[PDB]
Amino acid sequence: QKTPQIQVYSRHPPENGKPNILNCYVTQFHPPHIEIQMLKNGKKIPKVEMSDMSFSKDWSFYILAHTEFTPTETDTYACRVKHASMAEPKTVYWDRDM
Amino acid sequence: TQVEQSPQSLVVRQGENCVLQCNYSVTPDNHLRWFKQDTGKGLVSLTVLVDQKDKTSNGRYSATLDKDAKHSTLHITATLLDDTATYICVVGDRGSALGRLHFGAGTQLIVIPDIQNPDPAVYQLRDSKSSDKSVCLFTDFDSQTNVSQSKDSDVYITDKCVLDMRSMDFKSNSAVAWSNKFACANAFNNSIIPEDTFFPS
Amino acid sequence: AAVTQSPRNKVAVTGGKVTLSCNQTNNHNNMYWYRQDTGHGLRLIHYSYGAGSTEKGDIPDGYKASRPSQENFSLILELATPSQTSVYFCASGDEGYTQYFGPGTRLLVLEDLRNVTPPKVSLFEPSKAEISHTQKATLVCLATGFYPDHVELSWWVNGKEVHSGVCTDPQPLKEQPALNDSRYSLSSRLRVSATFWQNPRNHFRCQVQFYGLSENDEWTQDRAKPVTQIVSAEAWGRA
Amino acid sequence: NYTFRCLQMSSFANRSWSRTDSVVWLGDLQTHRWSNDSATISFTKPWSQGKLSNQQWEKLQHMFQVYRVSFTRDIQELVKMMSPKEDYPIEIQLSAGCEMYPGNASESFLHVAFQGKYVVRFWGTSWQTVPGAPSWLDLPIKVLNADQGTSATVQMLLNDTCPLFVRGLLEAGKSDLEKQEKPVAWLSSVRQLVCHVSGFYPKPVWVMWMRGDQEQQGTHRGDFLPNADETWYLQATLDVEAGEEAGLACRVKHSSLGGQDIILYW
Ligand SMILES: *[C@@H]1O[C@H](CO[C@@H]2O[C@@H](C)[C@@H](O)[C@@H](O)[C@@H]2O)[C@@H](O[C@@H]2O[C@H](CO)[C@@H](O)[C@H](O)[C@H]2NC(C)=O)[C@H](O)[C@H]1NC(C)=O
Ligand SMILES: *[C@@H]1O[C@H](CO)[C@@H](O)[C@H](O)[C@H]1NC(C)=O
Ligand SMILES: *[C@@H]1O[C@H](CO)[C@@H](O)[C@H](O)[C@H]1NC(C)=O
Ligand code: NA
Ligand code: NA
Ligand code: NA
Ligand code: NA
Ligand code: NA
Ligand code: NA
Ligand code: NA
Repeated sequence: QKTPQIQVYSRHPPENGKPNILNCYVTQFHPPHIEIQMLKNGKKIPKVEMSDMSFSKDWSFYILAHTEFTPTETDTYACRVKHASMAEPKTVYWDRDM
Repeated sequence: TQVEQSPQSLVVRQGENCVLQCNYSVTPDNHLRWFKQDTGKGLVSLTVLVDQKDKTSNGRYSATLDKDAKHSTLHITATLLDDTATYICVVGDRGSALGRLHFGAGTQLIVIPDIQNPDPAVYQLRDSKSSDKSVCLFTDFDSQTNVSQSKDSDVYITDKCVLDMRSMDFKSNSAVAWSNKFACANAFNNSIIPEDTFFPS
Repeated sequence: AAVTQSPRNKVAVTGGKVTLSCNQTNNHNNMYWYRQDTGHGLRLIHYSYGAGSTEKGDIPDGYKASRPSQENFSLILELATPSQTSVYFCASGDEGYTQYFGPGTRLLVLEDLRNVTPPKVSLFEPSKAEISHTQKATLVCLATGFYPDHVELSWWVNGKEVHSGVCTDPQPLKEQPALNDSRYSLSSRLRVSATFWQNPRNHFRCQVQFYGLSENDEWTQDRAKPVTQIVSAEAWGRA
Repeated sequence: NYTFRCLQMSSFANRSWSRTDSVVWLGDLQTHRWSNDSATISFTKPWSQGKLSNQQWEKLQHMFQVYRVSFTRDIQELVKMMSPKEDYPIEIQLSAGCEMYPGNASESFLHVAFQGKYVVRFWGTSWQTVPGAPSWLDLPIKVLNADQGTSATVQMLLNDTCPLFVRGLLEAGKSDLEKQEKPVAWLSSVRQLVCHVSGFYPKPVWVMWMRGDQEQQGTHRGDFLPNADETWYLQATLDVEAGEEAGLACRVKHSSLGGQDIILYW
């Protein structure tokens, strides 16, 4: 029962005020049952598209979540993952650099 | 049901051919088996068909399978008296022990025997222990004759039945009648027995 | 590859415990129990993939299964009911798709046993008229006064069962068709050559195996306990 | 030199609940999906039917429809057969397809994993366990190998149908398989500098920090990460002393640029 790695990154270069897409890439987990949320300011974003789940050469699973967003000076963005392999949800914040 | 057989039942004369149908919706369909079940007995496998378009034979029995149409037929050439039985179609949904069998309800075949030389007679038979008790044996009548059930309920009359003396290649119909509160001349009056029936003594 | 079932025939009472057994000496892992009821194909009740495994089939309710060993698979009716009147078939198999069927078990579950009664058997000797008119000799056997209708009639000549020249009524007739728990009668014929009947070293016997009460069934009436038994009648040939 | 992969994932939570989902990849492009919720396989490209006629496709899909339902009952039945040796929850994965080589050559494969471990393959004319597999699988293998109709069907799928189908897909999907999409890059820091590179296809790419013409051997490439539009993302980090950032550039090479490398100076 392996722990999910989470990476958060933007599709285009981030400019404040400019529309973009934010990606949450969740990898290296099993079993495949998983709950993924993308958060703006700790609140759940409604229109989140999910890729079909697949798996790597090592048989571990992966999936890509993405959503439209516009970065600003103040707003935080994050990806929250619940999995049976963790006691509590794991949240990684978008760095603003990525 | 997933396996349908036709006809439900049929009556044929000895020597005639007949065809039995099996249509199914079972998916997938690995193979189809035909079973013969005599009255009160077990299941005797006649053939198993395994290919998409298949044909098999086993003496007087032959069969086809078409998996596209989900249809099988069993053919019986030149029916004998021993073919009187129930014929059952079964579809196996795997080529392994993981499969489930899907049984049809069966077709009842009756084969009427071909009595060459009738010699219709009514005999009296006596008990081996207590000599003054008896039965009446209507025998040797051809398969045109119907033996009607008993009018008086103190008289008992069985339905006809055919025996086959194997080593002599001989077959014969008979029915038995008896009573306590009666003679063999009056025993089969309510049946349409032949005009030439032998009543001895 | 052979499979046996015991008992082959059983009369039981509502609320009784009935255990149908299947034995199998093929070292097959897999065993399967079906019931056959007229108007339906065989339906799977329970099955087993090895010692200790028991799995529900399509119609498991009212039955418990038991696989104590590789050889034996049992079907247990803890509280038997009339709806479990049927013919039960067992089968075995290895990893292949073929199931090898046993000969079947006939079960009748009655509401009550008060009318159960074994047959009287009588053997009727050939007519001399038949002998002169045909050179054949027909013996008739009569089983009467029995209930229920689970009987097996067979003919034995000099201690060996005969099939050639035999025919037995396909169904027992009712002695009082008005009455619902009516006793039954059954007839059979054995036709032989006149010279075979005329030979006095030939011993003829009609046998009726009747299925009724077991040793452990309660019997409250005055008359003899109507147990499962054989009743036969008997005669020698003569010139 | 392309690999075609049908990836199946099946979860059996208890004896009455299961789902099976599939995705299909030609290289790193998704060609099909088959959700448990759908009765039919979905095309995710215009060219996903390949060069198969509509009748050939319908026949093939139908065989898979039978397989998914049949697979599902076989696993549940195999669990009963081994009980109590193994029980639910159970995960089964299949990876199947073929790699296409130049000429008319291919290798087909069909590998099966149980609770995340590769345990079974189809090879030649039969199923077999692979090194490291538990011995209890010999009974399932024995049972699966008794099914001759499945053996013959799988042999035909692996030997003939798969390479034929994939040849057609390669022809039909050429202009997507050979697409060129330009990377765009940008810079940032946390001292650790980061060169972000995003939007490129195909996967091969070269990313290095530079001081003029000196390649900085401290450059660390992260993993290739996917974007939603079937392009790739990659980042290259360099760890440095604060106040040493002047003079550093990130240089990116990719086939889509036609020789015109991206150079971003700090
Ligand atoms: C199908 O091809 C195999 C050989 O190909 C290998 O196995 C495939 C399933 C796939 O994984 C390929 O990439 C492999 O190269 C044939 O298997 C041989 O069959 C013969 C006789 O039937 C037997 O003696 C050999 O031992 C088998 N070879 C091996 C390596 O095990 C198979 O017969 C082919 N079937 C059809 C129907 O074409
Ligand atoms: C089986 O598993 C599902 C999914 O985990 C669960 O919701 C369901 O309650 C379970 N059902 C039974 C009958 O145990
Ligand atoms: C998956 O599909 C099967 C067959 O269509 C269905 O019976 C089953 O309920 C589905 N499973 C889930 C978890 O939705
Ligand atoms: Na029929
Ligand atoms: Na006679
Ligand atoms: Na039935
Ligand atoms: Na009885
Ligand atoms: Na199954
Ligand atoms: Na797995
Ligand atoms: Na072994």
